[PDB]
Amino acid sequence: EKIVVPVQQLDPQNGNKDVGTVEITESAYGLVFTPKLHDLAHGLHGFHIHEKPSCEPKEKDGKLVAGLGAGGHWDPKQTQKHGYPWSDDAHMGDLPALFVMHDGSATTPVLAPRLKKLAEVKGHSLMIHAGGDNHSDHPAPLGGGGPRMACGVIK
Amino acid sequence: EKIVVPVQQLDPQNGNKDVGTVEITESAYGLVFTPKLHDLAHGLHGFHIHEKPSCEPKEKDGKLVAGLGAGGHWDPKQTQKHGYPWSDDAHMGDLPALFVMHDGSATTPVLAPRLKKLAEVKGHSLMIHAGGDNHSDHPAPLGGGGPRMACGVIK
Ligand SMILES: [Cu+2]
Ligand SMILES: [Cu+2]
Ligand SMILES: [Zn+2]
Ligand SMILES: [Zn+2]
Repeated sequence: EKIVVPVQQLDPQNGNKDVGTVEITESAYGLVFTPKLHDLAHGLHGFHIHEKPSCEPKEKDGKLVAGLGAGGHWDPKQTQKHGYPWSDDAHMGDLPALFVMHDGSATTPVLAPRLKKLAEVKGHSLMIHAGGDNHSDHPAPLGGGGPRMACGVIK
Repeated sequence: EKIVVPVQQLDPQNGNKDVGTVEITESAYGLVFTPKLHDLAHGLHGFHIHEKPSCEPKEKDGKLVAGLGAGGHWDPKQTQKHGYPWSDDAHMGDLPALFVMHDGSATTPVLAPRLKKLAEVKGHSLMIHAGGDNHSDHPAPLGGGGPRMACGVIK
């Protein structure tokens, strides 16, 4: 079985747009995230589980900012460090980056070896960023994902 | 402790070009392959350990085939099935696909959770294909990777 996460491209002004789903399954080596997404910007994108079960915007420094309602990276073990999916020093929410092909589709599965059971990711959000992910806070915070492009709540 | 694998772009007629290295390290969750490659074709490429410690071409039907001296996918258990990096029913050498950015660089690390110690992969080859990898023999054999584009021997 699979958790089916509906994902939307975020637009706080005009309303989110559906871009498909990400399926989460259990493998013998951890949780697999299998995207079935469309109409996204081509490239490799930061892909993380964020703390709050929300994809809503929040105002910050006078701005209505996409996805801020999700809070920060999911970090139950309180490492306070963005890092690699296979590093025990990194946020539990840190997943391998997600590849979107030329035609805007994403169908390449990725493994989160530190996550072991479907139950454990529910009540959090799944975030796809505009930027990539160097799995460090240096030199850009949170791997340089930057803006929150697409998001779905894990239920 | 690491293995540094020198990688060459394969051209049996005009000569193989040095395109960098891939560093293999041990993580708490299996082997991590960290590429440091340049001047490769952009996109997502099939990435596997092949059986033989060779990147040499081999004649077939009167023509040299790039990388054919590497033999098939490394499959010590003789599953005879191309599959996911996280599936125990798949070739032991099946790694996550390798992403090359538009500038020709590959620097995105990937985890092979079924591989646990550096000793396991010594005496084999590391292959990068022209095509991608859907982690099945359906609809295309060996994930659709097709031609052998770059290769290094793991020592
Ligand atoms: Cu994020
Ligand atoms: Cu191969
Ligand atoms: Zn993080
Ligand atoms: Zn294979």
